[PDB]
Amino acid sequence: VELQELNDRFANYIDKVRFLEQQNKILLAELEQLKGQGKSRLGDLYEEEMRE
Amino acid sequence: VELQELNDRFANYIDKVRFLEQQNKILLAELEQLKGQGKSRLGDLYEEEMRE
Amino acid sequence: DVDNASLARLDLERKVESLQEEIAFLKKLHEEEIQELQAQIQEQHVQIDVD
Amino acid sequence: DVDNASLARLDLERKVESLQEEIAFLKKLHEEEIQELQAQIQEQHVQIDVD
Amino acid sequence: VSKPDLTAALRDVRQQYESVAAKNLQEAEEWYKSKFADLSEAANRNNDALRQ
Amino acid sequence: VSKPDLTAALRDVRQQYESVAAKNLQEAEEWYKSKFADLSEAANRNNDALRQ
Amino acid sequence: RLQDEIQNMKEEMARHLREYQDLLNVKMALDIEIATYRKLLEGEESRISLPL
Amino acid sequence: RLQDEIQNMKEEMARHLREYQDLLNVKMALDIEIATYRKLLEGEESRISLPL
Amino acid sequence: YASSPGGVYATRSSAVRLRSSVPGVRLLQDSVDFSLADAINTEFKNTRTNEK
Amino acid sequence: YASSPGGVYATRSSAVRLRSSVPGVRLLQDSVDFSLADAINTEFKNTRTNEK
Repeated sequence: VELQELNDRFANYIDKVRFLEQQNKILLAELEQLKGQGKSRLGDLYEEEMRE
Repeated sequence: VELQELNDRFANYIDKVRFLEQQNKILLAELEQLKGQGKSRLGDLYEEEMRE
Repeated sequence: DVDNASLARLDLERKVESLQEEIAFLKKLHEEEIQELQAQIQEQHVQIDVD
Repeated sequence: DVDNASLARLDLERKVESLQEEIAFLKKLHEEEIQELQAQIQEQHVQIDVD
Repeated sequence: VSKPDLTAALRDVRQQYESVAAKNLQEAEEWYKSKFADLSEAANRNNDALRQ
Repeated sequence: VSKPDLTAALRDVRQQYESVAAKNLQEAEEWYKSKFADLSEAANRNNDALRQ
Repeated sequence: RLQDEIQNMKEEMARHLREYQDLLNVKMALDIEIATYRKLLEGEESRISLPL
Repeated sequence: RLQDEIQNMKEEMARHLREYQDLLNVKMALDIEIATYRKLLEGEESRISLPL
Repeated sequence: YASSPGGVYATRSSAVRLRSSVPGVRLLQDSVDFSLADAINTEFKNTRTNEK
Repeated sequence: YASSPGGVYATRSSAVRLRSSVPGVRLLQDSVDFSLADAINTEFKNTRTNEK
C-alpha cells in the first residue's frame, strides 16, 4: 500500500491521459461540428438560396 | 499508507466521477446539435424546400 | 414580360414574407447555437484538466 | 414597367442574394470563432494531479 | 480529507474560463455574421442602385 | 498551493483576450469588405451611368 | 448576371476549401495537442512514477 | 458579390488558422506555466513523485 | 468499416437541353451550414461533459 | 460478436428526366417540424439537468 498509493499515483497520471483523451474527444467532436456546420452546411444551403 | 491510499482512491474515484460526467458530456456534445439546432436547422431547410 | 414581372413583384411580397421567417429560424438557430456553445464550454471542462 | 417591375424584383433579390452570400461568409468565419474555442479546449492541457 | 479542497473548483474554474473563451468565440461568430450581413446588405443595396 | 494551478486560468483569460482581439479585427475586415462592395458597385454604377 | 451567380458559387466553394482546411487544422491541432500532452506525460510519468 | 464574400473568406480564414493557433498558444503558455508549477508542487510531491 | 454504402457517389446526370425559363422564387437557406448550431450541438454535450 | 449491418441503403433513383415543358408544377415549400428535434434539445437540457 506503499505500493498502492503507488499504482494509483501512476493511475491518476494515466487518468490525466484519459482526461485529456476525453477533453480532446469533445474537442474532436466539436471540431467536426464546426467544419460540418460553419463552412459546409451553412454554405451549402445559402449558396442554393442565392441561386434561387 | 491506508490514509495515503485513501487519497489515491479519492483520485481513482474522481477518475470514475470525471468519466461519469465526461461520458455524459461527450454524449451531450454528440447530441445537442441534433436537438436544439436539430429543430432550428430543420425549419432552415424546410424554407429552402418551400423556396423551390 | 411586364405582366410576368408585375406578378413577379407580388412574388417578392411572398418571398420576403417566406425569407423573414427563414431569418427567424436562423435567429432561433443563433440562440440555440449560443446555448450549445455554453453547453460545449461546460462539457469540455469538468473532468479537471491535465493531472 | 418590364424594366421597372423586373428591376424592383432584382434590386430586392440582389440584396437577399448578397445577404445570403454574406451569411455564408459570416458562417465560414464563425467556423474560425468556434476554432478559437476549440483552441482553448486544446490549451487546457495544463494543470496538476488532483488530491 | 484525502481530497485537498478548492483545488477541484480551481481546475473547474480553469476549464470553465477556457469554455467561456469558447462561448465568447461562439458569440463572436454571431458578431462575424452581423458584419457579414452589413457587407451582404451593402452589396445588395449598391447592386439594386446600379440595376435601377 | 502545493502547485499554483491558477496560473492556467490567467493564461485562459489571456487566450480569451487574444481570441476576442482577433475577432474584433475580423469585424473590421468585414466592414472594409462592405466598403469594397460600396466602391466596386459604385464603379459599376458609374460605367452604367455612362451608358444611361 | 450569370458570372455573379457562378463566381458567388466559386466563392463559396473557395470558402469551403479553406473551411475544410480549418477542420483539418482542428484535427492537426488535436494531433499535436495529443502529442504535447504526451510531452507533458513523460514529466507526469516522472510526476508520480506513473502515466508513461 | 463575389469580391466581398471571397475577401470575407480570405480574411476570416487567414484569421481562423491563427485563432485556432492562438487558442493553441494559450494552451502552450499554460503548458509552460503548468511546468513551472509542476516542477515545484508535484516536484515536492517529487520526494513521493517528480516533474515536466 | 466500408465507405459509400451500395457504391454510392453523385454520378453525373445530364439530360435533354430543356430551355425553360424559371423565375427562381428562392427558398433562402439560413441553414447554409447553421453549423454554429452543430458545433453548439457538440457544446450542448460539452456542457453535459463538464457537469458529468 | 455484433457483426450487424447498421448501414441501410437509402435508395436513390433518377431515371432520365424527360422534357418537363409541361408547366403544371405548382410551388409548395412546406417545412420543417421537427418539434422532435426541440424535444431532443429539451432532453439534452434535461440530461444535463440530471448530470447536474
